[PDB]
Amino acid sequence: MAKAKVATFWLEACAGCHMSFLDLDERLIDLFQNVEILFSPIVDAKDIPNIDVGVLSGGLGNVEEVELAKKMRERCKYLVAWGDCAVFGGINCMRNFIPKDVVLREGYIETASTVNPQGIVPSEDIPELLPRALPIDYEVKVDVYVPGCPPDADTIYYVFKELLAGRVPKVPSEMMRYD
Amino acid sequence: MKEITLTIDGKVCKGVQGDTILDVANKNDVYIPTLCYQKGLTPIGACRMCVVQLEGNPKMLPSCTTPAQDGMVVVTKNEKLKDYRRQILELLFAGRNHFCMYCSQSGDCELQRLAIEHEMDSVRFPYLYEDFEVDATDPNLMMDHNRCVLCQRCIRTCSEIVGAHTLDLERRGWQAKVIADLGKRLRESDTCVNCGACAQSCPTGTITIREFAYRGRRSECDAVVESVCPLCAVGCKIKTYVRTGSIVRVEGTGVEEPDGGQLCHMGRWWLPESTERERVTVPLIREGASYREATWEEALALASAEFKKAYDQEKAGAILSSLCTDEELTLFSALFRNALKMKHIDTFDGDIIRGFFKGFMPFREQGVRPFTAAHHILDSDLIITMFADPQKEAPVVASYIRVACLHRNAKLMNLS
Amino acid sequence: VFKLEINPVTRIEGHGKITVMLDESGHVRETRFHVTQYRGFEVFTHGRDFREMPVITPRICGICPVSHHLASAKACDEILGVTITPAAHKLRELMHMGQIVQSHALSFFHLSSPDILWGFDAPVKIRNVAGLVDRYPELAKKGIMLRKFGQEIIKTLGGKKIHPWHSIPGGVNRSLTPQERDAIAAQLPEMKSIAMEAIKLIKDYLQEGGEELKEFATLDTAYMGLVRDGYLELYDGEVRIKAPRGRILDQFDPKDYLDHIGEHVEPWSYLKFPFYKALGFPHGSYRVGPLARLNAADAVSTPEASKEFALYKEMGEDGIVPYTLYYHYARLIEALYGLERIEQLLADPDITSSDLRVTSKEINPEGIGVIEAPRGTLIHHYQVNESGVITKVNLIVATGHNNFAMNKGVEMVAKKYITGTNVPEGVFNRLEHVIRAYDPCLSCSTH
Amino acid sequence: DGEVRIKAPRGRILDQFDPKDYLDHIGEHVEPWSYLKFPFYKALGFPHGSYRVGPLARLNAADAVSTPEASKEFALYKE
Amino acid sequence: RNTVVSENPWLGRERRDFLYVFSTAMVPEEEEILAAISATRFVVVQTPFKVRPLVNLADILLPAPAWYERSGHFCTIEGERRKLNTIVPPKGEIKSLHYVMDEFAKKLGVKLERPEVSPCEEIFKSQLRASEARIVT
Amino acid sequence: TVDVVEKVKEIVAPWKGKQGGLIPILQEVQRELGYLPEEALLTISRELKMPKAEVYGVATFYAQFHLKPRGRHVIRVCRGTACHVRGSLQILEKVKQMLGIEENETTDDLRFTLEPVACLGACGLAPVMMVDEDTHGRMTPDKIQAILDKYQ
Ligand code: SF4
Ligand code: SF4
Ligand code: SF4
Ligand code: SF4
Ligand code: SF4
Ligand code: FCO
Ligand code: FES
Ligand code: FES
Ligand code: 3NI
Repeated sequence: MAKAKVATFWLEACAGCHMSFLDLDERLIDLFQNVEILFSPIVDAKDIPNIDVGVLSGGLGNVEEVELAKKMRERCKYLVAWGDCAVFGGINCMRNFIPKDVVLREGYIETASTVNPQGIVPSEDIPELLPRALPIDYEVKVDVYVPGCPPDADTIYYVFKELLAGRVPKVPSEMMRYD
Repeated sequence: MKEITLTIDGKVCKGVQGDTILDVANKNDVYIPTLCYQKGLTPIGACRMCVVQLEGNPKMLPSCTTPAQDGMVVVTKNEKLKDYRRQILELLFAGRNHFCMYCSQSGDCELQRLAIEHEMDSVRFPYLYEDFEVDATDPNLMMDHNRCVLCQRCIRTCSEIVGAHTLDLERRGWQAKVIADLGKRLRESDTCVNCGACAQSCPTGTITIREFAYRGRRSECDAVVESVCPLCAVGCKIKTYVRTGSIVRVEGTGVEEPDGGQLCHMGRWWLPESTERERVTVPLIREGASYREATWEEALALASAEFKKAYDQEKAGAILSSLCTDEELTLFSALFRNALKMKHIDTFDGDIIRGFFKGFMPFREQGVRPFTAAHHILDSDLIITMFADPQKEAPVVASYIRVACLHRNAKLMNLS
Repeated sequence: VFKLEINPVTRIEGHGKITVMLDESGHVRETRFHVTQYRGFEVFTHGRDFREMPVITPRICGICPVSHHLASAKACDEILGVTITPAAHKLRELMHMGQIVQSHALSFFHLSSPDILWGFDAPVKIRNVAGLVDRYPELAKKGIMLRKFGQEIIKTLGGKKIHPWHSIPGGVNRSLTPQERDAIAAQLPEMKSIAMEAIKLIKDYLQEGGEELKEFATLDTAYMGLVRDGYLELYDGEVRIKAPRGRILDQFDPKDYLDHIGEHVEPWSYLKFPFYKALGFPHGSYRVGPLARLNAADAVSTPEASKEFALYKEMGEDGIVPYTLYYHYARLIEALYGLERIEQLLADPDITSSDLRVTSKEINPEGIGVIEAPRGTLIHHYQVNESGVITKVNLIVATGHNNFAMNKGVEMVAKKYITGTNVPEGVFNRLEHVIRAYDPCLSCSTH
Repeated sequence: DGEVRIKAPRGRILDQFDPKDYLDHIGEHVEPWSYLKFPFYKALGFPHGSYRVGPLARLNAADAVSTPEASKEFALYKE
Repeated sequence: RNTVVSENPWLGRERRDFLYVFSTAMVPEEEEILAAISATRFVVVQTPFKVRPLVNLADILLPAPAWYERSGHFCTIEGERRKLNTIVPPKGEIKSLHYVMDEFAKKLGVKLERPEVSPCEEIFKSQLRASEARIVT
Repeated sequence: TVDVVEKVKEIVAPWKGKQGGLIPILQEVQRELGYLPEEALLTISRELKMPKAEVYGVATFYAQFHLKPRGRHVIRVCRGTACHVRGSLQILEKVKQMLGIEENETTDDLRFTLEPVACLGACGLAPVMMVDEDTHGRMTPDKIQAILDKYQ
C-alpha cells in the first residue's frame, strides 16, 4: 500500500521504450518491490487510476492516443515522456511531409501486392489519424523528458529512482542520447 | 604587442594580436560551443552559438568573428549564454526536421553534441514540419536537407577550398536551401568533382557518404591512424578511421596546409572501399578460367619452373607498382635488377616516369630544380595546362587551379 | 444493436480493440479484433537511401528490432547482389536466435504466463509480471534471465539491446571475440534448463486442461513457415505452406512471393489480411508463428530440441497440430531450438572470423528479404531506382498472417462463453488470451 | 549455347563469362570512317581489347570438341 | 626511378614470355599495359585483391600486404620522404614478401643480398634561381 | 530556344573583364525577356566565367527577378505599412481567392500575376492596387472586379 503508483502506456510507440523498461532485468524485481504498477501494457487494468508518476511513450498520431495522454496527465502529478517519439516527435513524424489521406492511400491501396479493388481506406471504427504526428508536449504538459530510441535501462532506472525519492529529475548530459 | 593576454572564464589566455577570441580560446584549452567554425574556412558568423560576453559591456558578441583586443575579460559559460545557446539549438531543431534515430551521423553530429551538452530535453518552439528535399541522386553523396543548420561550411569548402563552386544558397530568409548548379540535383551537376570535402565540412549529417553510412562514424571507431594517401603524388594527409579491420571513413587532415583536407574521390571513396575487397590470402593457380587453392611450395614451384625455362632465353620481365614503398621496391631491385640482372623491369607507369626524368634531365645538367610545389599555383596569374587532365591525375592540383582561376583572378590556357 | 469493447487489449504489444457485437437476446452476432494504431512505414521511406532502411525499419517494433533489421539487411543485400559471406550468415543467425530466445521469453513469461499459471479467472491485481515476481519468485527471475540472455547476445553483436545496428547492407559489422563467445556459451546449460522447465510447465498445463484447451479457438488453417532441405530454418530457406491436414501446398522461393500472397484490406482494422492468393480471402488465409513452423517442418536440426519436437509431432494427427494454446508449447520448442542453435554457432570457428562484409556496386531495382521472425514470416520488399533511392516498399509482417486466425479465434471463444448480461471478466481474459496465444506485435502488423 | 570464353593471345582464358552479363565486358568503339562499330573487351580498351571471332577463335578457345571423327582433325589443328 | 624504372620502354613492343607483375590494385591501370600483360603466356601477379582487371591476366595470383598492412617511406620527386603507417595489421600470414623473392632466387642460380633503402637525395637540386637558359633539342 | 542564346550573350559584352556587375547584367535580361530562363543564367555563367550556383543564388535572392515567365499584366497590391493599417490585406486575399492562384505566382496561361510590392508612393490614397499601368487610389472590396476584367 505504501509503494509508489507509476502507470505507463504507449501512444504511437513501437514498444521499444517499454522493452527498455523491461531491460531492467534483475533490477525490475527491486523496482517492483518499490513501486506497484497500475495501468500499463503489463497489467490487465483498463481504466487509469489516480497515479503518481504517469509515464507515456510514443507520440500523438491518432485521436484515441491523444485522449489517453490527456487522461494520464489529468490523473497524475509527474508525467514522464519516454523516447524521442514522446519528446521530439520521433520517427512517426516522418508522415508529416505527406497528407494523412496520402499516407492511408499509399499504404492500403497502392502498396505492392495488396489486392483490394475498391479502395477501402480503413477508417471504419478505428481512430482515424492525426493530420501531423506530434510529441506529447503539445497536448500534455511534461515534467521529465527522457530522450532516446530507446531511453537506456540505466536512464529509465535513474528517472524512476529519482522520482520515487521525491524530486523531478532532468536527465544528465553524461547519460542522455538521442540514438 | 603581438602577444596579448586575456581572461576567458577566469583562465588566462595568450594569443597573437589579430586572432579572434575563438582563436585565443582554442589555442590554450578552453571550449566555446561552435557549429559553423571549420578550422580553416574563414570564420562565417551564422550559428551565433559562440556568443561570449565581455565584462562591463552588457551585449554579447561572436567569438569566431570579434577580435581579441589587448586585455579584456571574456565569460563563456553562465546562465544567460546557456539559455540563448539552448534557444538557438532548439530553433534549429524546430525549423528543420531532425530525426536522429536514422541519421548516419548520430554520434558525430555537432548539432547533437551541442544539444546533449546543453541538456536539450525538449524543442520549446513549435515544430515547423516543412518538406525539404532529400537529394540522393548522386550515388556517392546524399544531401538530406531537413538536417541543414545552414552553416555554409559546404558552400565555403566548395568555393574557397575545392573551387568547383557547386554549392551556393538558393533563396532568402527561411526558404534558403543549399543547391547545386542552377538549383539542380548533385548528380545533374557538371561542376562537382565528387570530392567529399562537402561531407567532411558538414557538421550536421545533411551531406553524407552513402556507401559508408553508419560505419564511418568517428565515435564508433576502433582506431584513428594518420597516414598519407598512396594513390597520387600530392600525397594528401589522411586520418583513416578503423572499425573492425576495415577503414570506414577517410577524412583529410591538413586544414592548415594549402589543400585544406579536400581529398579526392579516389581517396575518400577508394581507400575505405579497398579495405573491403576480396583479399586472396592463399596462393592460387589458373587451371583454366577459375583459380584453385594451392600451397606456397606448389605455387612457387610452378612459378619458378616457368621462370627458369624463360630466363635462359631472355624472355622475362617485371612490372612492379609505383604505389609500393621504397622498401618493397628495393627488395624487388635486389632480386630483379641485381641478382638475375633483368633489363626488362618496369613500374606500371614507366613511360610517364622515364619521360618526366628524361625531359627534366637537361636542367639537372644545367644545375636547377625544374619543378616547384603545386601550392604555388594558387597565387599565380596565368595557368597553362600543357597536355594535362589534372582531374584524373592529381585532383588537388585541379582544385588549386580552380580556386586560382575563380576566387583569385587567374586565366587558363591549354596546349593539349 | 449493441457491442462490448475490451479496449485496450492488455499484455500484448501494440494497440488492439476486441469488439463483440451481440444481438437483442444477448448472444454474439460477431466479433472482430482491430488494431488501432498506424504509423506509415511504407510512406515514410519514399526518398530515403536504401542503406537507411536497416536503421529505419527496426523502429517498427522493439520486441523484434533485429527481425526487421535482418529482413531489411537481406533486402538491401539483394539490392546490392552480394553472396553473402558464411561468417556473416552465421553471425546474423546468431543475432536472430538471440532475438527468438528473448522474444519468446517475453512472450511466455511476461505476457502469457499469468493466464497459464493462475487461470483465466484470477484477480486482475495478480495477473501481471509484478504479481508473478511476488508469488513465483523463481519463475519470473528465470524468464528475466532468458530474456537477458537473448538481449545480451543482441547487445554484444549490435551495441544496443533494443533497435540494434549490427548488419550493414552487404554483411555484418562486428564479429565475436573468444571471451564473449565463452561468456555466452557458459550460460547455455542454465538457459536450456530454464527453457526445459518452462516446456514441462506448459506441457502440464496443456495436459491438465485436456480437451477444453484442445478446442480453445482451434480452427483448421494453413501453416506457413521457412524450411531448409527438410528442416526448420529461422533465418533463410524456402517458404512452405502446409495445407490444414499435412500436404505441402506451394513451397516457393521467398523472392517470387507477389504471385502467392495477397493482402485484403478490411475496413474495420489497420491490419491487412495476407492470404494464399490462389485460394482467395478468406480461404487462403494461413497461420504463422511457432505452431505453423513446427507443423511445417518435417524435422529440426538441433539434438536435444529434436526429442521434444518429436513429442510435439506425436500429438497432432500426422504432424499438423491445430490447437491454439499449443502456440505456447511450440514457442518454447523454438526457444529451446534457438538456444541449441546458439550452441552450434558458438562451436564454429566462423563467428569469430574477420571476413564479415562483401561490398558491391550495381544496385539492382528490387530486393526482397524474408526471414522468420518469432511471431511468423517477415517479408521486406524494397523497390529502389538507379540512384539507390527507395521508390516503393512493402512489408508483409508476422501478425498480419495471423489476423484472420485471431479474428476467428475471438469469434469462437466469444461464441462459447456468452452470457446475456453481466459480461464477466474471466471470459474477457479468455477473449484476450486467444490473442496472447499468438502474442502479436501489433506495431509490426501496422508498420 | 554455352558461356563466352575470351582466350588471351597466348593461351590463358581471360574472363570466361555468362552471355547474359555482357555489357560489363564488351564495348563498341565508333570510328568515323565506317558504319561498323568495333567491339572489344572493355577492361583492356580500344584498340587493345579487340578480339577475334569465327571458326579460328572457336577452335583456339575450345579445349576439346565433342564429335568423334572431327576430333582427330581438331587435334591435328591444335598441334 | 632509382630502383625499378627501365631507361628503355619494353612493354608491348617485346614478347616477354614471363612477367611478374606486382599490382597494388588501387589506381586504374593503363589499358595498353594490361593488354601487353595479357599476351605474355605466363603472368605471375602478386596482387592483394581479386579485382577484375588482374584476375583475368594472371596464372598464379599470389597475395600481398595490401597498402594498409605495411609501412613505408615514399621518396618523391620533390625530395623529402613521407611516411605510410600500418593502418590495420595483417590478418592472415603471407609470412613475408622476401620469402617469395628468395624462393625465386632459389633454383635460379642467383642470391639476394638484402640492401639498405637507397637514400633518396633529390637528383634535381636548385643551386640556381631566376637564372636559367633554354636547352636545344 | 535559339532566341535566348545570343541576346544574353550580347548584353554581357560591355561587362567582360570588369569586376562586379551581375545585378545589372540580369536587370537587363529581365527587362528584355520578361524573365530569367535557365538558359539565360547558364549563358551568363558561361560568359562571365562566374559559377552557375552563384548566378542562381543572386537570381533567386532578390525579389524583382522572376525565374519563371511572368504574366502579361502584373497586379501589384501594396502591402506597405500605410496600406496594411488601412486594410490592404483584405484586398490582397480577395485577389488571391479570385484569381485562385498562389501568393506570388502567375496564372496557368500567362495573363495575370500577383506581386505584393512595397510602397508604390500613394501612401495618401491608401490602399493602392496597381494593375501594371496606373495607380488606383481607394480600392474597396467591391472595386476589384471592375478592373481585373477590364485589363484582361
Ligand atoms: S522513440 Fe524510438 S524506441 Fe521509443 S517508441 Fe519511438 S521509435 Fe520506438
Ligand atoms: S543531423 Fe545530427 S541532430 Fe540532426 S538528426 Fe542527424 S544526428 Fe540528429
Ligand atoms: S563533392 Fe567536392 S566539388 Fe562536389 S560539392 Fe562536394 S566539395 Fe564541392
Ligand atoms: S549542408 Fe551541412 S555544411 Fe552545408 S550549410 Fe548545411 S549544415 Fe552546413
Ligand atoms: S588527390 Fe586524392 S588520390 Fe591524390 S593524394 Fe590526395 S586524396 Fe590521395
Ligand atoms: N515476430 C514478430 Fe514482429 C511481428 N509481427 C516482426 O517482424
Ligand atoms: S560558431 Fe561563431 S558564429 Fe558560427
Ligand atoms: S503604403 Fe501602399 S503605397 Fe506606400
Ligand atoms: Ni513485432
